[PDB]
Amino acid sequence: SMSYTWTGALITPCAAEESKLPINALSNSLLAHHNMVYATTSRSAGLRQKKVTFDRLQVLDDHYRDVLKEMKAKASTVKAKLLSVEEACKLTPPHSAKSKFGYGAKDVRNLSSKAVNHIHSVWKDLLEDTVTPIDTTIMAKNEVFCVQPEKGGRKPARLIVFPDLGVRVCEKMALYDVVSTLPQVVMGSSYGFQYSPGQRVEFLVNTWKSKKNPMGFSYDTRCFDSTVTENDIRVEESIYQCCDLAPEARQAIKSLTERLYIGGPLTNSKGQNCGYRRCRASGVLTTSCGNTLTCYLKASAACRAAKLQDCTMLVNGDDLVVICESAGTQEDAASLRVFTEAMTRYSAPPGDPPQPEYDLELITSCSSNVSVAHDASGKRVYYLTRDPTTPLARAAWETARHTPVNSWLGNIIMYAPTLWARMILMTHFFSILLAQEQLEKALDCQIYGACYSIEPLDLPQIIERLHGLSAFSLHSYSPGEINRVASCLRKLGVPPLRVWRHRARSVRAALLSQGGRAATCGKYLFNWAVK
Amino acid sequence: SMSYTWTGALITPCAAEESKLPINALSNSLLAHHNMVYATTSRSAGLRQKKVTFDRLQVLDDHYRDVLKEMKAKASTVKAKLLSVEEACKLTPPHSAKSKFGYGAKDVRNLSSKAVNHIHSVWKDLLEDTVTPIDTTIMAKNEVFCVQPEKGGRKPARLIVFPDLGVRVCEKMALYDVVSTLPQVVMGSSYGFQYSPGQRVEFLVNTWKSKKNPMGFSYDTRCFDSTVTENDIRVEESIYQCCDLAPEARQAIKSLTERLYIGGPLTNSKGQNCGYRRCRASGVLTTSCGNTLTCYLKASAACRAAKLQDCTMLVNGDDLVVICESAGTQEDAASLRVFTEAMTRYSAPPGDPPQPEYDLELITSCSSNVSVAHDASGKRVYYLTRDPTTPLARAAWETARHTPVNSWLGNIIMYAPTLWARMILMTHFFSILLAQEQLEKALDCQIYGACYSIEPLDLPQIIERLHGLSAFSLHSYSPGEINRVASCLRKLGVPPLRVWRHRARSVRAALLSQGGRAATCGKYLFNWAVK
Repeated sequence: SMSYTWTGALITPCAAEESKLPINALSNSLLAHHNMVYATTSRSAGLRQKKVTFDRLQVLDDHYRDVLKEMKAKASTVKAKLLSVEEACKLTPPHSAKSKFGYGAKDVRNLSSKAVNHIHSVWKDLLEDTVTPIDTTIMAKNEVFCVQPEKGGRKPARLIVFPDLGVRVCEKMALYDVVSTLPQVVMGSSYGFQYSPGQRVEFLVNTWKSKKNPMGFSYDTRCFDSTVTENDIRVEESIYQCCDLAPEARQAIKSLTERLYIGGPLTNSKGQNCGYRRCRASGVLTTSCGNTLTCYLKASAACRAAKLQDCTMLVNGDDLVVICESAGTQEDAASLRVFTEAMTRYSAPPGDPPQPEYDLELITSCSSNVSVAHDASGKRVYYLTRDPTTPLARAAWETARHTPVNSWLGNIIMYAPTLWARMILMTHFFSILLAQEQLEKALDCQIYGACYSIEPLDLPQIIERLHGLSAFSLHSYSPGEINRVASCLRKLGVPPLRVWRHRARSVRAALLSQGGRAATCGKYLFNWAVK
Repeated sequence: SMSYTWTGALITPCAAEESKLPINALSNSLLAHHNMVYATTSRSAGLRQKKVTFDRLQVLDDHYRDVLKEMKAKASTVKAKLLSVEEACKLTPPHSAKSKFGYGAKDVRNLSSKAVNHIHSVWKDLLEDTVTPIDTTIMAKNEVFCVQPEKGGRKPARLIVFPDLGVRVCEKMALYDVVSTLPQVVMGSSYGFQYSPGQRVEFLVNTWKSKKNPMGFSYDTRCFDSTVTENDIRVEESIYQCCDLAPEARQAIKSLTERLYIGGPLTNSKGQNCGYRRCRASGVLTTSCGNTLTCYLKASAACRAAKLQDCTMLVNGDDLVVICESAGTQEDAASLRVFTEAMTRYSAPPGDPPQPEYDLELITSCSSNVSVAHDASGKRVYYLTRDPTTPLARAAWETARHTPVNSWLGNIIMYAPTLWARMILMTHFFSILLAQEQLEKALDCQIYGACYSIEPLDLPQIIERLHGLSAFSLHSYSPGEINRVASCLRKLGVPPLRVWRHRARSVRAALLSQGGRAATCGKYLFNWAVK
């Protein structure tokens, strides 16, 4: 079946779509090559549509079936409860899309009459009608990136398909408790979302050291969401069904998969029919869970097909990393291909061919990799890093706009231990916060799903609880890490690491002298700044 | 063991405390005998303290033990998950008490740095330290009532003991999922909170008709909270422990019961040691669950001790109603006494001696009773009512005050089918809403725990969903109900039912003419007003 079937209708935007990075004298202070940072818009839609639209031919085998039966077996040990309309409401995110029926997120979070009522009926309908395809709207996501000449350079806006607040809350009622527990029960340590940056590192590093001759590789599937077959979606349902669920939950889950998950009609921000979807929707409660489950199912069977030894997989979304015992370089190269052969057979073709890695640091999963540094006492400390291009590009942008989302603050927290987050992000922004008076002003920062209200003067406490303290005194970064960062900076036209060391020196001072709490930041976040 | 040991420290207030009822053109228009409506204050504290302070001598027997083992057996079929700090935060009520550590409810609901951090440590402490008695503050609740020389008029302010935001959220993390599921699994249909007003009526009426010669009685325990023994609290814990829980959950539950539930130090709003508690705290997540469980345990064993036939119990808090087969009037009178004899033996002495009832309407549980009326087609319709004194008194007060909760709106919704809620509350307030312009202005109304933001123009939809429609066309109220209401009004000095019929007539008109939505109210809420 075709992943999508479109219809002349254009995927229209809903507000002003920014294209170029705004020219700020302060942003220039961090990014001079602004003509390399761009945001995606509806205009790319067409390009995107051609990338995600194709026929899927899936063929399963015993490897697949055995893994699936094994999974169901474990799913059958799970018990999940229905959430009440109210609970499901208190769990809906603060800035979700308003509903086409007169109410928004605030309204939901407040248990307003309008919302609560609508939900209830939307719920009564799921239960009573289990066939009418549910409506979803398709949009072109606006995300900031940096040009990459080595290839197409500019990437076409991502496409997001979502069902509508009312329904979206009903999903929670029916699957919130499942989407949670179930993934981790089925794949144990393989379920990536259970780990924090450091626990991820700890799990990867321990697994790596557990092989006599470790070989690892990340596998990237081409437009994973579009590779998901109705078969896949139904298989997910069967697994969810193996759980001990309330009768009403079963009805909704079945109904939701037939009326939404399996696929459905796509419609404009203008209201016109845009086409039909026959693959995964990106905007449903079930997306991450289903993708993890499916990616894991396929990958497991593919591993068995390639006869990989001591496989250990880490799966997040469509994101997948495998680590095993090397059978020899030539032997691994063949394995990989058989792996990817079976993988595409399962309808999960690769984007760029997987390459075997023998150097843990060179393995990138979830856009990140493991690296080494040393702590004060001088011991080895493994932390998680990533190329800083995107975090920087976005840092820039969010410096030249109010942008209600502080991705920068997110990276400062998630990558606190890293060389770049410490010397640049922290410096650069604690700079602006000192300049202005907004040092006590909380900021909305999104991370691990949730949206937090973070007070800058709390970073020390957060970072400590997240990474340990080592994070305030790490040094001697791997030559490769240091090299990549420095490189990245030239490309983006940002001040060199030595300049930041300076800007930090003052920051540490202006802060240390400005009080106690702020001093505490100066002491910890910038302890490295001076000796 | 003494329920409390005080220490000459006064239970101090926290703000201003209104005692007398405020008047105005509007309030007198609904209540003329204002000198009968009063609010409780810290001043009654002393009286209250003497009422709740006494020694408890509990003695158990096989009846108790058999029911307890039966309960555990069912509890052992329950699986409960830990909530994450974030989830527990999104579940904390909007206007809870601020924390003595720099953050409030809004802060918690927003996942602010300050709160999230504190919680985490509060949680790490519960796990690590399982003995230090946790601190709780004691207050004097301010509630509105109507005088009644029926007994020693004027009731002393209720006392509330609570642990503090941080801890309070940790309770949710550990027991939210338990406190939910567990109660209903153990006592099936006996668990009262599972029923809506109508389902309660349906459950009572069905049970009543199921006996050849029904006999029913509500049992009121004297200051139930103070009758709970450490034994009782530990027994609760053992039951919670029978569940399939995460290791961390067990640690916290055990810790919380030893450091909080079991008992602890009480302290002023000023900060001074007020005394020590050795019984149930009124302000913990565990109160309602524990009370239901314990009340049910004792009651069941007491029922067996009294050899009651076909017992069926409905338990809410400390609230208890039993319905059984009558063994004869004289035979039942004896049974009751043996029941209450065994009940006090279990440390649950009666306030006012229980009296056997043979007329379902005369049985009041949860401050309510079942009553009959007829719908449009003329069929019999059973609904739930209660004496309107308190709802009226409070309706008055809240008319001459802003008040964060529209108790009145709560009663209008919970008792929509009742004669009084319909002819007075609805009329009186839709009146004020028409007078002023606040007809579309949502209002904060508390019900079934939650705090909703209700838009007045939505009552029809809510009432319908809650009661059925019959609620808009019921008539021919039992003579006793009509009698009680009318009586109640004279006492409170409120306009007679005929006057309200008039005030309603206009309201129905002013509304019907003012549009569509508002018209819809006029059509439904006031359809009775004119023929």
